[PDB]
Amino acid sequence: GLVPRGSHEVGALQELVVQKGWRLPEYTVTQESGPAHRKEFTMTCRVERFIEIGSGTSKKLAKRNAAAKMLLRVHT
RNA sequence: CGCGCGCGCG
RNA sequence: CGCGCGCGCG
Repeated sequence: GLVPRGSHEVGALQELVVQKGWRLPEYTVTQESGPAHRKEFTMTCRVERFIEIGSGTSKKLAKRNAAAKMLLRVHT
């Protein structure tokens, strides 16, 4: 849904996992639905033992929502 | 963030 | 004309 205004989800996760001594997350598009004029995307984020998904009206939004979810997973 | 070219839509 | 997608660049 929403990421905090002016926060950098993908870069923050990348920087966090580097400091935990983990390899960089892997992002893959794992779903696309709807017509070409109202598309929705799902990105999967994988790092260490975790797998979290994010979705959005664009791939960039989907990926940012995937990173946010992963940040929540790793920090909690 | 902004722009070009190409594609698909509406 | 927009939303999106691909490529590319600042």
